[PDB]
Amino acid sequence: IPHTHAHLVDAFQALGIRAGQALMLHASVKAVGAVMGGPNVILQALMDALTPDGTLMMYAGWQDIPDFIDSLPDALKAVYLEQHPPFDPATARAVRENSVLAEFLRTWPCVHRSANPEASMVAVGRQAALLTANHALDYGYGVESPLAKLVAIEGYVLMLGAPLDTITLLHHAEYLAKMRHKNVVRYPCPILRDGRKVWVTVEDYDTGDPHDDYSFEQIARDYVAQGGGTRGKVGDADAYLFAAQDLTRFAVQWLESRFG
Amino acid sequence: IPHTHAHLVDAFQALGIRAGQALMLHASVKAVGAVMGGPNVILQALMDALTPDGTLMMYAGWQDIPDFIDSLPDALKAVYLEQHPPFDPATARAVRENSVLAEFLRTWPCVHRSANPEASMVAVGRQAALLTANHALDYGYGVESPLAKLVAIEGYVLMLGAPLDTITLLHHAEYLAKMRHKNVVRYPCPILRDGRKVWVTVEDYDTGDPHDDYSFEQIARDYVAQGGGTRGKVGDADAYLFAAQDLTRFAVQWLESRFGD
Amino acid sequence: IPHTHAHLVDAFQALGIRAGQALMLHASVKAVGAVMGGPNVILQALMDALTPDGTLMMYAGWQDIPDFIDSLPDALKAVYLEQHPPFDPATARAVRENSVLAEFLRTWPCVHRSANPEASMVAVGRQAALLTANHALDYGYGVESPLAKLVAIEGYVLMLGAPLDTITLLHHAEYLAKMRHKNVVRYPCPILRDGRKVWVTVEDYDTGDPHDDYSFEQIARDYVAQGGGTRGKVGDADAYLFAAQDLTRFAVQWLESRFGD
Amino acid sequence: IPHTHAHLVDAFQALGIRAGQALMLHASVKAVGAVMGGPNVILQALMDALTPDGTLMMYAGWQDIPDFIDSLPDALKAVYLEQHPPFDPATARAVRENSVLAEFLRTWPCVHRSANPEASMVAVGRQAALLTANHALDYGYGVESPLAKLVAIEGYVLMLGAPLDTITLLHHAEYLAKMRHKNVVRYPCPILRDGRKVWVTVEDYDTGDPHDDYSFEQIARDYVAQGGGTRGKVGDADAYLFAAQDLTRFAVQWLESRFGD
Ligand SMILES: CC(C)(COP(=O)(O)OP(=O)(O)OC[C@H]1O[C@@H](n2cnc3c(N)ncnc32)[C@H](O)[C@@H]1OP(=O)(O)O)[C@@H](O)C(=O)NCCC(=O)NCCS
Ligand SMILES: CC(C)(COP(=O)(O)OP(=O)(O)OC[C@H]1O[C@@H](n2cnc3c(N)ncnc32)[C@H](O)[C@@H]1OP(=O)(O)O)[C@@H](O)C(=O)NCCC(=O)NCCS
Ligand SMILES: CC(C)(COP(=O)(O)OP(=O)(O)OC[C@H]1O[C@@H](n2cnc3c(N)ncnc32)[C@H](O)[C@@H]1OP(=O)(O)O)[C@@H](O)C(=O)NCCC(=O)NCCS
Ligand SMILES: CC(C)(COP(=O)(O)OP(=O)(O)OC[C@H]1O[C@@H](n2cnc3c(N)ncnc32)[C@H](O)[C@@H]1OP(=O)(O)O)[C@@H](O)C(=O)NCCC(=O)NCCS
Ligand SMILES: CN[C@@H]1[C@@H](O)[C@@H](O[C@@H]2[C@@H](O)[C@H](O[C@H]3O[C@H]([C@@H](C)NC)CC[C@H]3N)[C@@H](N)C[C@H]2N)OC[C@]1(C)O
Ligand SMILES: CN[C@@H]1[C@@H](O)[C@@H](O[C@@H]2[C@@H](O)[C@H](O[C@H]3O[C@H]([C@@H](C)NC)CC[C@H]3N)[C@@H](N)C[C@H]2N)OC[C@]1(C)O
Ligand SMILES: CN[C@@H]1[C@@H](O)[C@@H](O[C@@H]2[C@@H](O)[C@H](O[C@H]3O[C@H]([C@@H](C)NC)CC[C@H]3N)[C@@H](N)C[C@H]2N)OC[C@]1(C)O
Ligand SMILES: CN[C@@H]1[C@@H](O)[C@@H](O[C@@H]2[C@@H](O)[C@H](O[C@H]3O[C@H]([C@@H](C)NC)CC[C@H]3N)[C@@H](N)C[C@H]2N)OC[C@]1(C)O
Repeated sequence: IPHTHAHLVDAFQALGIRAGQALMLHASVKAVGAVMGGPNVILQALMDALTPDGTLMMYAGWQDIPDFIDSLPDALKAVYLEQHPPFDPATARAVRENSVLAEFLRTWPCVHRSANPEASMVAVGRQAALLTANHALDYGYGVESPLAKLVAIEGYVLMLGAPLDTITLLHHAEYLAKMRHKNVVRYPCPILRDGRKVWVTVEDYDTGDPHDDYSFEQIARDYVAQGGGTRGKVGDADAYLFAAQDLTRFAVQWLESRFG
Repeated sequence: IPHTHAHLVDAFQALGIRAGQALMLHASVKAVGAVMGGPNVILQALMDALTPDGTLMMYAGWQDIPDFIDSLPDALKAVYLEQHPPFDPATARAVRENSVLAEFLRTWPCVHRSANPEASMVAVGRQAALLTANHALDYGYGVESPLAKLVAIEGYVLMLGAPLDTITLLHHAEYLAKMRHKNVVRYPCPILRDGRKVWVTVEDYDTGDPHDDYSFEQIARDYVAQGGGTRGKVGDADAYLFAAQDLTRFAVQWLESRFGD
Repeated sequence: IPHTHAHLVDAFQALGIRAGQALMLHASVKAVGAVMGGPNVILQALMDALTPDGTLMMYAGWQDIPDFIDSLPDALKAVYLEQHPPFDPATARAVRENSVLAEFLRTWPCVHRSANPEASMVAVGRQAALLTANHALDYGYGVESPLAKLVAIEGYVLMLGAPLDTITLLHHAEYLAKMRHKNVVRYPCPILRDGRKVWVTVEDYDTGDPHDDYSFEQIARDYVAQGGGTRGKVGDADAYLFAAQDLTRFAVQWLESRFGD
Repeated sequence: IPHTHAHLVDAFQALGIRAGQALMLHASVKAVGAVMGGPNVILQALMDALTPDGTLMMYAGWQDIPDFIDSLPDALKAVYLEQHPPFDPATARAVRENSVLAEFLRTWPCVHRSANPEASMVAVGRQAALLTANHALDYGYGVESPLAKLVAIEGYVLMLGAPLDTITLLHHAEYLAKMRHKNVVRYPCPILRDGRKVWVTVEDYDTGDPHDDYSFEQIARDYVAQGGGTRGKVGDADAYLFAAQDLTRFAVQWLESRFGD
């Protein structure tokens, strides 16, 4: 029997999902196993556990972001500058490796989407506009980000069969932590400004590689080992539920003690 | 018989105030009528309806801002440049005509205050720091303002016995609207920079008069007439509750249809 | 006896016109008096004094720009939107009040014309393409204007029997000057885009009236009184020759000292 | 015994330097040998050969540009962002490796300086304002640069005992050439905006290393070998005089023939 909407709602509640929470989801559809109605039901069951007074957010990004054009031959780069479409939040597809669930949520009714193309977040619920508002283009995991706001309202992160290395919130901890050196990247990106395409330069800390000798899975496993978070099964998937404030505090101290 | 805290909470909730909302208040204490405990209880009852997870914001400004000194004779202007105190957010009193409630909220525990002297906003609650942060000195009702942020996080405006022409949010609608004519002003203002008094020039759209043949009362009454917002009684006061996003959208379209491209 | 080409060249050189200069001209044909060969000879004599390594520029504008249509009733405005021709730089006639000499220069061999319809400049000579390039539609007397470039390359302004209140360069001084009050306008204009007529909205500082209590004649006469420029006769005309950089610097200071920060 | 002004003027003239030319100089003071009056006389002799109708330009840059701060520990970078002064064209010292002569010319009477900090050019003479005007911050050796204008006005480049690898004009040829790949750099820089320090991001082609398997000395040697330019002695220094137009054309074709796509 495929997992039902009711059984998923109940499993989310048993894990500790409560009405009114703000929750960021990382997921693997395959890890959950067959669901009666497909991945829509995962999202709807989670929303139902949160109720309309809660909020569900996912990292969408932009699957087709042309941030690599400086590596191309000059003639090809010029074609990209002329012909590549800009980031349009109405149509820009979510990064496939962020789970199809992120693309499902991006196209959900009443969804709100943040403006930073590379770091774009999507959310549905009471605080969806708040979480996604005024997402700065530079340092998209920093102070002016949905991650900062998730911490401020004491939200949560749910890992639903997703590897612990994929906790996007830890990029916000990297931003906050006083470390000896962080790598800064500057890359071009087309956006919409006054309804017209404009290429801008985006500045950020490197999010493709760590700034020192560490991994996100290492931080998260250390957090779990010292009693952090709650663990349970949802469908066939191993699930972890973390408080964003405590995990961020732990991760900053973890990074500063080792690399500060 | 003075209105009680409990009855004000009930009246706010009946109007549509809910836990977690971000709310900008315009008020008249006299319109509410006698409250048991005074105007403090109006603020506390509203904060209780919003809960600590909600936010209450008011326009404080600066009662003593010397933005008029260019109109004075040179000798008097010289004294102002030498002797007028700078905007200190810890002490700068709220504009009296913004209601004594704005000054009451400005001095409330855990308050946050925005840095733009003329346009300074004060807020208490979960999003108080967010709303008041990085308030640019130029164009204080524009893109880098608490009003823009209130719209972005889909907050609300509550008129508590206040006239409809006192909706400060409509100055943000003026900023957004593409209009045939706008007045731009530059005026001096003393501020604190690294703990020292410095005189800077602030540039803004004129907020002392409309940019064309309209009034804020016209826009607000037209909004209400077409079903915008909710109306109800709080104490003795007529109250209006507006969604900031919907009101701003309406006002921008209202201005652009009459004076736009 | 009409003034000859040779005598006009000599008069221009005596005034201080030199080979290689970039020169913006304001003129009255009547003030110069009868010229042997007509106004063509005024332009050719000036170009000869400048040599091909110099540049001559005039403000052409567009005599038929329909920037007033927002004031019309909707039915009449609709006809203008459908039927009024767009700004075509090949055919758009210069503003008649800018002197027929501006229209003469607009249709001169090897002329370059800037793209801003209301503020369009025409130029012939070594720096004609440079001066007229990339003239932005918004703020046509501002940073992206031929007037800004004339200042930047330290060109000159020649008043050839033209009243001192017609110095278009002073609109660039207004743009630069930090003043207590500025009027910003938006107006419609049809242009060519990919060979098709398109209506756009242009934003600019108001150039129909000053932004404060001053006149262009007032500024220029003050400049002359303190030793600015050189004066002389060209034909029958009173002539003034100003350095664009020094006049702009003076005018910005003049405006800011009276209406500035 | 030390070289005199009169002999240096003649030596420059013998090379082909003529009245009215626009000339960019690269130099080694040591290569010229002892001059009666010091390096000032090198500059003055060159200006005299060019006459006041000519123009002399050098690449000054900024000796203290902090374009390296991303390589520093984060705590040190924060100090630079707070404490490092901005590029002030009045005081920013020329890059020492650009010759002390560039710093001498930067502080010469009637000098003009372009606004791009890393690529800043200084010039004295009739077209000094033109050459240094509107120098874009991004792609400072490209279309909106003093090198583009030097080509447009048919200027010249003089190597005065300077290595052929130091021909800055060839960075403009790199910009123009359709090459298979060019390296783009983006770096921070403090500048002045409204009299205040502001950190901006500057984008440019890498000028610290070639974009492919070539050197500027290689290009220049090939140019000389096929008859380009003139060569002679000025003091003790080997000198080369190149036409900017022809050298740029040659260098673009050279780069596209070997490294184009
Ligand atoms: C990479 C990762 C997503 C892969 O997990 P996955 O379960 O294999 O992939 P998804 O979650 O996208 O689900 C894919 C399945 O959805 C199924 N599915 C059901 N209905 C579908 C529909 N209408 N359309 C598309 N797919 C559908 C498909 O069967 C698909 O499997 P298939 O394409 O192999 O046939 C996962 O390991 C992971 O890392 N998740 C966390 C990702 C994250 O949050 N990253 C943040 C940035 S580090
Ligand atoms: C102008 C306006 C404030 C006048 O309304 P009001 O009720 O008369 O004035 P206030 O709201 O400031 O309340 C004043 C009353 O508070 C009472 N009060 C109670 N406790 C008080 C205390 N400790 N200290 C001072 N006053 C106190 C006083 O009785 C005072 O009345 P009084 O001074 O005449 O004796 C109102 O009409 C209005 O426009 N409100 C909206 C204002 C706004 O938000 N403007 C935004 C910019 S357009
Ligand atoms: C308004 C102003 C141009 C009037 O001066 P003016 O000498 O009477 O007018 P013009 O310079 O255009 O010369 C007109 C004369 O050129 C003569 N002319 C000679 N050949 C001509 C020809 N082929 N075609 C048309 N006119 C010719 C005509 O006699 C004509 O006079 P007329 O039409 O009355 O018969 C002058 O006072 C002025 O202000 N000049 C500065 C304008 C300016 O630069 N403004 C900038 C924007 S503020
Ligand atoms: C690097 C290079 C400048 C070195 O040449 P150089 O002759 O040794 O150095 P300079 O031209 O700066 O002249 C320095 C000499 O000026 C002399 N001098 C005379 N008066 C002087 C004065 N008031 N102040 C300072 N130096 C003075 C000094 O003797 C000094 O030598 P010293 O400091 O060792 O005692 C030269 O090889 C070169 O490359 N020139 C071209 C540079 C260029 O244009 N680069 C463009 C960017 S690639
Ligand atoms: C497409 N351009 C990407 C850019 O978007 C950027 O995306 C990173 C993205 O690469 C990064 O994912 C990394 O982390 C994932 C997880 C296993 N942590 C190691 C797997 C993919 C791996 N690249 C995300 N955690 C954060 C996201 N901002 O990374 C650098 C880049 C290659 O230029
Ligand atoms: C007593 N008659 C009042 C009338 O004065 C009226 O005055 C205030 C009026 O005083 C107030 O104006 C102030 O605000 C203007 C602007 C500069 N605020 C930033 C400039 C004038 C300044 N006095 C308006 N913003 C709001 C308006 N309601 O209020 C209602 C009323 C009952 O009609
Ligand atoms: C008021 N005195 C008149 C006047 O018409 C005057 O004409 C023009 C005057 O007409 C002209 O203004 C016209 O042009 C303005 C607009 C077309 N751009 C500036 C709007 C007002 C309009 N009258 C001014 N820019 C310059 C002025 N010299 O000439 C002197 C005179 C004939 O005595
Ligand atoms: C201070 N930052 C510099 C930057 O300004 C920039 O400097 C280059 C500079 O590196 C380059 O000069 C190099 O080539 C010359 C070499 C061939 N000597 C004969 C002079 C010394 C050497 N620095 C100049 N031709 C152009 C100049 N823009 O690039 C390198 C850099 C390290 O990022």
